[PDB]
Amino acid sequence: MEVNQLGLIATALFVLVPSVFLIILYVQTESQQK
Amino acid sequence: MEVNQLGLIATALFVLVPSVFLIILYVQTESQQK
Amino acid sequence: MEPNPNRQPVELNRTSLYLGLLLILVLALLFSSYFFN
Amino acid sequence: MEPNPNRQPVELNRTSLYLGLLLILVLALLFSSYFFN
Amino acid sequence: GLPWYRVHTVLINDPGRLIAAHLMHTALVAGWAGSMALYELATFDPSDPVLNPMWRQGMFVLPFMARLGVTGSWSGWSITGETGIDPGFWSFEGVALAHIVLSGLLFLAACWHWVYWDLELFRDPRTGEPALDLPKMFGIHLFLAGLLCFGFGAFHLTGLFGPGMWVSDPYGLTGSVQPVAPEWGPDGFNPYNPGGVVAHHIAAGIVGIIAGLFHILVRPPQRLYKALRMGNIETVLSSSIAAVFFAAFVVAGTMWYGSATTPIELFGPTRYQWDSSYFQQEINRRVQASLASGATLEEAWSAIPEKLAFYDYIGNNPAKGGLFRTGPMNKGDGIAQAWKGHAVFRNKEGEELFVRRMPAFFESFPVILTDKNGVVKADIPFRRAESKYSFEQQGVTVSFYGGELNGQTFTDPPTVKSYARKAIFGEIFEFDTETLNSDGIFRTSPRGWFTFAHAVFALLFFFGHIWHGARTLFRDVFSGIDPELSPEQVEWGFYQKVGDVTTR
Amino acid sequence: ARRTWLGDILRPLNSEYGKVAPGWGTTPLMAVFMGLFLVFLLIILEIYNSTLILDGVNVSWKALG
Amino acid sequence: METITYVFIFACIIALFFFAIFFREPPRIT
Amino acid sequence: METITYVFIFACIIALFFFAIFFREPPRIT
Amino acid sequence: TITPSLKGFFIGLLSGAVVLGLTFAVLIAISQIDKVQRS
Amino acid sequence: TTGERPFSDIITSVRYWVIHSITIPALFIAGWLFVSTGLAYDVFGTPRPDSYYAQEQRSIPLVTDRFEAKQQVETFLEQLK
Amino acid sequence: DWRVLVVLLPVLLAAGWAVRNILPYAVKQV
Amino acid sequence: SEGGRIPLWIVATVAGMGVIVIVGLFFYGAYAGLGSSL
Amino acid sequence: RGWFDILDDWLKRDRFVFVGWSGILLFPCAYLALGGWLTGTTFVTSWYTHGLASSYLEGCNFLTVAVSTPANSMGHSLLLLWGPEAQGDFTRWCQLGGLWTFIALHGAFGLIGFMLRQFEIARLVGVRPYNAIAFSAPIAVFVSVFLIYPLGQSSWFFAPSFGVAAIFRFLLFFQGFHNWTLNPFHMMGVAGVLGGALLCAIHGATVENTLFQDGEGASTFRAFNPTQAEETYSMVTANRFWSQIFGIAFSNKRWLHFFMLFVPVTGLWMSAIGVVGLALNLRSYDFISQEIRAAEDPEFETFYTKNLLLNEGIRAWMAPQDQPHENFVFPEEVLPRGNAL
Amino acid sequence: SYPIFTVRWVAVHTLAVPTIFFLGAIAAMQFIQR
Ligand code: CLA
Ligand code: CLA
Ligand code: CLA
Ligand code: CLA
Ligand SMILES: CCCCCCCCCCCCCCCC(=O)OC[C@H](COP(=O)(O)OC[C@@H](O)CO)OC(=O)CCCCCCCCCCCCCCC
Ligand SMILES: CC1=C(/C=C/C(C)=C/C=C/C(C)=C/C=C/C=C(C)/C=C/C=C(C)/C=C/C2=C(C)CCCC2(C)C)C(C)(C)CCC1
Ligand SMILES: CC1=C(/C=C/C(C)=C/C=C/C(C)=C/C=C/C=C(C)/C=C/C=C(C)/C=C/C2=C(C)CCCC2(C)C)C(C)(C)CCC1
Ligand SMILES: CCCCCCCCCCCCO[C@@H]1O[C@H](CO)[C@@H](O[C@H]2O[C@H](CO)[C@@H](O)[C@H](O)[C@H]2O)[C@H](O)[C@H]1O
Ligand SMILES: CCCCCCCS[C@@H]1O[C@H](CO)[C@@H](O)[C@H](O)[C@H]1O
Ligand SMILES: [Ca+2]
Ligand SMILES: [Ca+2]
Ligand SMILES: [Mg+2]
Repeated sequence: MEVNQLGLIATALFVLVPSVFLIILYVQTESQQK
Repeated sequence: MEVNQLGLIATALFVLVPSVFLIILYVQTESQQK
Repeated sequence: MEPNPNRQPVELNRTSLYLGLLLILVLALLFSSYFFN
Repeated sequence: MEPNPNRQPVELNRTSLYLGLLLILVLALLFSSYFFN
Repeated sequence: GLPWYRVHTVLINDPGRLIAAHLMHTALVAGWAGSMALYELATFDPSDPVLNPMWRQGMFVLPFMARLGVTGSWSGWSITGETGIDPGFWSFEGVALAHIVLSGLLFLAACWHWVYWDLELFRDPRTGEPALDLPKMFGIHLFLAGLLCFGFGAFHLTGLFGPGMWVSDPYGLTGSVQPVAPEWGPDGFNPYNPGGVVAHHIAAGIVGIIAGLFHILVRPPQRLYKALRMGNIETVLSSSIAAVFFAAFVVAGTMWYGSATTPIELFGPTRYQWDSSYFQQEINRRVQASLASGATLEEAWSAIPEKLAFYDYIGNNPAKGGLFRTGPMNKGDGIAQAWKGHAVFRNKEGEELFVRRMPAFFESFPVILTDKNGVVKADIPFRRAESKYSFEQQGVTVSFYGGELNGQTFTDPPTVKSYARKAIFGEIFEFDTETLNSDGIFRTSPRGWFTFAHAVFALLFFFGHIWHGARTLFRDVFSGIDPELSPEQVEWGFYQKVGDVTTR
Repeated sequence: ARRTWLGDILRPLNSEYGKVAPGWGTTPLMAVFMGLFLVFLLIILEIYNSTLILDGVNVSWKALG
Repeated sequence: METITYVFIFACIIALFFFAIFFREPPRIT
Repeated sequence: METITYVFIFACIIALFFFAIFFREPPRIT
Repeated sequence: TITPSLKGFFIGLLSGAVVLGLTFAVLIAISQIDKVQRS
Repeated sequence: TTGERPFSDIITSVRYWVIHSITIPALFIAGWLFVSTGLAYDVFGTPRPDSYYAQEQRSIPLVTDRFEAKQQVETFLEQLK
Repeated sequence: DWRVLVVLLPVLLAAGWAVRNILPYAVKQV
Repeated sequence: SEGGRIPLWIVATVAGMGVIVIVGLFFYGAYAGLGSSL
Repeated sequence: RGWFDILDDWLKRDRFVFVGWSGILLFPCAYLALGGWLTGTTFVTSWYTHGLASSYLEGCNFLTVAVSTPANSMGHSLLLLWGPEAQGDFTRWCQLGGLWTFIALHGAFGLIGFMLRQFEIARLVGVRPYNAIAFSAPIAVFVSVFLIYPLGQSSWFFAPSFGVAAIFRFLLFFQGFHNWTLNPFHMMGVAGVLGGALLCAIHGATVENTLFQDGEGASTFRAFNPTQAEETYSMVTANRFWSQIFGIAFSNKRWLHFFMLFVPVTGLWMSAIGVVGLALNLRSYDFISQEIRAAEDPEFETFYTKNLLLNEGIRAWMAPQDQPHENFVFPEEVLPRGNAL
Repeated sequence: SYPIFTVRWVAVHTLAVPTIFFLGAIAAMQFIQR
């Protein structure tokens, strides 16, 4: 099919950038003293 | 020019995935007590 | 340099991580068709 | 559940972060031409 | 710790670091401007301001540089299609460069203010606590804004010391940058009168200056200080957000309806010019003037500027796009090459027939031809079995006048039909659909995209205003209500005046 | 906190935190201006809207050629 | 690539269901 | 987009130079 | 020159002024009469 | 409570019904007559069943000019002879 | 227009009636 | 006069019946005169 | 304690219907919008604007009456009674559709009034203003649909008309012309409304079915006291039940109720963004890849192409009466139709 | 012991008076014939 060629990277960054934001915040929360 | 169409996402992920791995590790180190 | 007294630790608990990832992934599942067009 | 006694905290100091990012970024700067070909 | 959506609240009592964050935001915005201009320069084709102007090519910041007088490239071209011009430093490239350099300097300043946050300047000299005198700051900043507004009007726009602004004829054929004198009569409040923009910046500038001095020299009334919480920087956040979404709705509106500051040569025509057949009326007027002067049909139509005809085409209507149909208009119908000329349709009896034009509402539209009285004379049928008006039955032909098909006539039903199909979009053009692999689906212009972005952002900033206004006026309870809230305060009739314990 | 040359210069401009004028002060005047501003906006809106139509004011691209 | 993307996002979501349920932070009574 | 990629990576490297120099972990004598 | 629509604008302006003024006159008057008792 | 008399009290009081057994029917009858006398039609400019079209006309009297719309409607109404 | 009087005669007869019936309590209140 | 003289249940019953009557009339009108399709 | 403060005193008295400073804006505008709608739907035609009957007086019922938008030729005229169109004539004003702008505008200012009321009462009672904040979604919806959308289009004519069947028509128009169901912002809207409904249902039912026995009655409503300190239902049991049924469960009540605010409010906000797009015909109308494939391949069929055929039918068959100012005449032979039908 | 003419009274009647008038009108309309 003649899809938009930027669709792949658009989707990939759309998922990865904020997911990575959240993972960073979570991991550094876990590592704080209990 | 007629570049390989996956070159863009390949490069972006080549950079982002290990960079993000490192950023996670660094930030959770900083957040540890002392 | 003297330390800044306004610093605060940041937190994201596990449930917030799961909710956030759900929002992101589901938004992606929704919008991707439109990005590919 | 009993906590696992084999657990260990992990570290990456700032200098290691800078070295690692330098490595990644320079590797990408090198290999990207071949990725676009 | 702080939840993720509050990380930036650490700035609330740190004027130095707040200024650093603002410097960093400003750096990012300036950097975006620079980058965007560079990308547009790397993709813009200057070779045909007639049928391939900036608004066909998805240019978003180029028209804003042009609006205020940046029209040339160091490489020698101009957006008005001139050659051998010397723009000086302030070419598109110069502007981009300036913005990049500005971005860099702001970045550095941000670092300095972040590291050296603890300046005595930010401390209340009596209490030693961080404190900003927001009312006097408002005075100072308003004074400065007033100066700058006044100067922009009095020197830049007038051409007194500066280039002026983009102006044009009512059909956007001969636009250029000109000095504009202020208009001090009522027509100054006409949105299509540039003189009004000048007068505005002069008068509002002066007022800004006077009011600025007022706000510098006169303290707020205690009752307003208390009512609006003028000791709390979030109050300024709320009212500023309100001002900003007001401004955003306004620029969305003037972009969509058109004004002296949204010229069609820079942003494309408006949808309402298609609705009211603005250009078609002007074209017909010119052709009739030509014929009355003794010109032939071919001569009259050949005297119509391609630019004018191109405005009379629905592919340039900003209300024909799609939310996910991305990119320049050229990516849709193609890069316009030439006017084919005006199509005149006739039936076998030689009656002139007129193709019913597509309204902006319709993604698809039938092909119907009427006489000058609106009587249906031909069409392209769906069901054939009871067709009465087919082009074959009615012997429909099409003759072209002006443009590349001038003097030619077509009689074979397929060709005639193809041209009728194109006539529903207005004047007919030849397109290059190959260079960009165009897909033949209409996209909107920068007038559309700007209007969309800014109406949406405005609407969102309404919520921002609501939220921060709430946070301001309810600061005492936004961690929860008084744990010892007496049932009598919310019972009915215990107090004569709601929430007033002195009215038992 | 740290003093600087420029800081010492600007110090007075950020020294009157919390200072107010007694009571209602210039609120009535402020009100007047707000009123005027309202009417002003009402005018330009209506001019743009063709609800208010003035001689020599043609709200169209055909305003001036 | 489109199909791969759709199915990949879906798969990540199912994996997420699994962790959110079996590897949730346990509710604890105070 | 290729040119944008090359320039982007280069730019990130220069930024990294800035942080690695002016925002290094300071050496401290024991 | 005062056009019909400028005349109309003055009529709307004035009408709104009358509505707001009457409203606040009555409200202030009633508030003056029926005062909240305090101790 | 907030000082007003309970509705239960009011609507079950004799006086209330002495008042409203007059005022409610009066209003009802007033509205009734507003329709039956035909006044409603003329106040709001609503067509009676015989005033949507002239006898042989089949074209809706659609308003098409913004600033002379009033005159257009007046013309349309005259067109019903 | 006689129709406005024939129509708004009930309304004003009602208003007059209730004014008549509530007058003493209204005066006592005012 | 004094409140409670007329039983709230009678008021409710009468009011309710009145509502049923007027609504009943409106549904009658759906079948007669204007709007009846006839 | 001057006149301003005395007035403030009176405005804020604890009466049956609270007034407040906000009441001065709210009550006249809400009263005029409701009254205008009732007046119009009872007595006023749409003959001269739409070629429609729209009042009880003309024979319409509750489902079919409306206060209809002005003629397309009015553009976006404020259409004030004293304006250049009606010129002070009440009857002509009604005939030109003046009540539509009357209702939309008094309504908009009334909504501002109501939200201000929410702030004012919250401030007076000592609660956080989250109710007002939540009311921002109704505002966004009203402003995007009744003001922004028509302002983007040719005229007030294409705003929704205020009536039941009129609104239904608005829906069908948006399907046929905008393919609105395809729009991801509308879809988020739907997720927020249906999700809101789900949360309402499940939360109400859960609370009602994890109640503590706090009385002897088999009808359990009386066994609650507003002043009581104790939770009236078991959060722990609720949590275990839903954990074992659905896999996950709320454990935090505060988060639960914030979430109940968040879902429908956000949904409505997203739908608003979509309608702002539709104001410019900036639609999610097509998938370009779909169309390229289908144009080249006459055997390729999906539910997307099916629905576009439906849209094309809607447009062709509804436009001439729905858009009378366009004077559409579509001869029978050009009407799109499948076999037999 | 209770007032008669209150804010509540006004509110109530601004709704109730027109409502009864209107219902009279709609009632009358049920007997209109084309
Ligand atoms: C002048 C603009 C402006 C500024 C300076 C602020 C500042 C603030 N906001 Mg407010 N707000 C604004 C407009 C603004 N807001 C608007 C328009 C909205 C509606 C969308 C809001 C709705 C809002 C809510 C609901 C809340 C705030 C909160 C806050 C405070 C904490 C913010 C934070 O740490 O975020 C941290 C944010 C992140 C770590 C990531 C956010 C990522 C976003 C969602 C997507 C990416 C955005 C993209 C990069 C931006 C592009 C630029 C833009 C022009 C399009 C801070 C004072 C919070 C608060 O009051 O705390 C006490 C809070 O709860 N804001
Ligand atoms: C140093 C001075 C300076 C100069 C001369 C320019 C010049 C330019 N900029 Mg750059 N810019 C600058 C600094 C500057 N910029 C900074 C610091 C930033 C970061 C914020 C930017 C970010 C930026 C962006 C993102 C863009 C530009 C663009 C441009 C070009 C278009 C200008 C325009 O249309 O703005 C229009 C300006 C306004 C409409 C101002 C509105 C003012 C509001 C109404 C004031 C409201 C508050 C006020 C207090 C109200 C009271 C006033 C009182 C008198 C009553 C022009 C070449 C555009 C461009 O072409 O990029 C290549 C563009 O897209 N600039
Ligand atoms: C003011 C904003 C703005 C506007 C109006 C424009 C306008 C334009 N841009 Mg520019 N641009 C901008 C900012 C803007 N730009 C920014 C910030 C960047 C840096 C990324 C660019 C970089 C850029 C490039 C590289 C190009 C353009 C191009 C264009 C042209 C085509 C537009 C297009 O296809 O968009 C399409 C718009 C959409 C598909 C809408 C996206 C909607 C988002 C995804 C919705 C998000 C939903 C969200 C996740 C929901 C969250 C829900 C949650 C709250 C619960 C058009 C003239 C093109 C061009 O023709 O250049 C010559 C082009 O190639 N722009
Ligand atoms: C606070 C409540 C309130 C608000 C906010 C509105 C708002 C509105 N009304 Mg409504 N209305 C109201 C109560 C309200 N009304 C009441 C109580 C009535 C019964 C009388 C009406 C009856 C009514 C009708 C019949 C109409 C409106 C209309 C309108 C709209 C246009 C009004 C306008 O342009 O005024 C302009 C005037 C002002 C804004 C007054 C400002 C005065 C300034 C601040 C002070 C200076 C005055 C100055 C001294 C006067 C000098 C005059 C001199 C030159 C001759 C606007 C949405 C019109 C409409 O909706 O058309 C579609 C319309 O036709 N209203
Ligand atoms: C008796 C009439 C029943 C009508 C249909 C059922 C309505 C209630 C069902 C809702 C289920 C919610 C999920 C469980 C929610 C749940 O757990 O319920 C709990 C709630 C309280 O339970 P209790 O144990 O206290 O009382 C129920 C029995 O045990 C008897 O005491 O149940 C009731 O209130 C029953 C109400 C009967 C009367 C209800 C009539 C309401 C509808 C009236 C008709 C309206 C039609 C409008 C059309 C225009
Ligand atoms: C240091 C220095 C320097 C340099 C500098 C520089 C070089 C800079 C650059 C800069 C830059 C280069 C910047 C850029 C920026 C950008 C940005 C900031 C962007 C952003 C974006 C966004 C935000 C977007 C978003 C979106 C998307 C993505 C999608 C759609 C929607 C939207 C639009 C939302 C110099 C030498 C001068 C000197 C001094 C020193
Ligand atoms: C517009 C206007 C105005 C105003 C007026 C008004 C304000 C009016 C009001 C009116 C009204 C205020 C009316 C009312 C009416 C009512 C009605 C008509 C009702 C009916 C009812 C019914 C029918 C019921 C039903 C039901 C239900 C709902 C449920 C239950 C069951 C039943 C079925 C019973 C003015 C003058 C300012 C100016 C000009 C314009
Ligand atoms: C390409 C996309 C990538 C997106 C990247 C997003 C970047 C996000 C960066 C998050 C910054 C985290 O900020 C981090 O906060 C933690 C606490 O939360 C701080 O940690 C601090 O508090 C904790 C708890 O009191 C102490 O144990 C610790 O000793 C102290 O240093 C770190 O000093 C800081 O580095
Ligand atoms: C940081 C980049 C600085 C480069 C400065 C180059 C000056 S270039 C110079 O500029 C003048 C002003 O526009 C023109 O009059 C003149 O023709 C032009 O050559
Ligand atoms: Ca092709
Ligand atoms: Ca008859
Ligand atoms: Mg009937």
